[PDB]
Amino acid sequence: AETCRIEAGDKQMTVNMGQISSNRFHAVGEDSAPVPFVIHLRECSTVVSERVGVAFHGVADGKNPDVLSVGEGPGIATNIGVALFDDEGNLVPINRPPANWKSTSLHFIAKYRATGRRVTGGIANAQAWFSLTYQ
Amino acid sequence: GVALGATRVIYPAGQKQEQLAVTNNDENSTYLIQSWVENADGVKDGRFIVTPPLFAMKGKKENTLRILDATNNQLPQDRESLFWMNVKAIPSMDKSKLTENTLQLAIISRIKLYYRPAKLALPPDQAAEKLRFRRSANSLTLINPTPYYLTVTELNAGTRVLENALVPPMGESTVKLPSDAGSNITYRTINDYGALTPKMTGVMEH
Repeated sequence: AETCRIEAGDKQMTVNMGQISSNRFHAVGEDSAPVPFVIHLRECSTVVSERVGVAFHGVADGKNPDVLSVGEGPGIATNIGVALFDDEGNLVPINRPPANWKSTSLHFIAKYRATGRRVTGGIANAQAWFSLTYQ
Repeated sequence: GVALGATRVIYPAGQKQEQLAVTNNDENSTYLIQSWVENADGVKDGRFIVTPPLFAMKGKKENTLRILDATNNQLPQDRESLFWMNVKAIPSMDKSKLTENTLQLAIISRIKLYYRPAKLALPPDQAAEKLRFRRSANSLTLINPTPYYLTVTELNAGTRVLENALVPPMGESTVKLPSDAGSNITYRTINDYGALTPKMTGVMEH
């Protein structure tokens, strides 16, 4: 059997996160607006797509290991990470073992989550690997 | 988008290499393809070499990954050993930088790589029926007396579906039994070709 042909939103698999308004974050753990994205599992048997576990891997924020780091440097935002959620509002912590759900479209949500007391503005890009582990 | 030609690789001991197809079906997409093998714990493991380890797929095409045995014959000869084949597809198309912040994704497909000794006596297509079961009040243990990993799925106790289980060769795996689990066990497996095997009735140990 073939594995699933994985496609995202656009062909570049880039999720547009918008812009950071630093003065909107007031407490550690506060989340910005939801950014939905979908990952499609195409051209594979339901025998296969029903039996795949998924995980997000990346460099974690230095204060919150469950969310993605936006990096460091001049003009880079501080004290926020990129948090990932399933379509039921549950956090999907990064760098965890493959996880299963119970369809060939996985709907996720990305948000900026405050990881420190005083958030500062700037560019807030993140990178992740979406891994599918086949049974 | 990128797919692999199989959902597992059976590596026959003694072969210099094993092939795995990788395809892109989209004329308007280009990917970098990066491949490597991990051990059962997910740690990159040099005992298998993948060539080419990194290459470009521009548009619609099929390519062949070659997995090379570099174990120096050190793996067990009486049972399969479990590795993970990893194929990363990096979208490599000329995008344009926006004012927008972005979350950039890449995809990794991970499939089992079973190193299979030569000259095993029991045929692979007779392994699934050898599974046995041991039952307590709150748990069910699966017993695999064969040299092959068994990927057990659609495991039912009465009407209650249980967790899937990977049962190691000459080993055991345990799953939880909910309160309403019935006494009639049935199961299937995923075979060498990624297919579901026939529904079988679970036989209790001894």
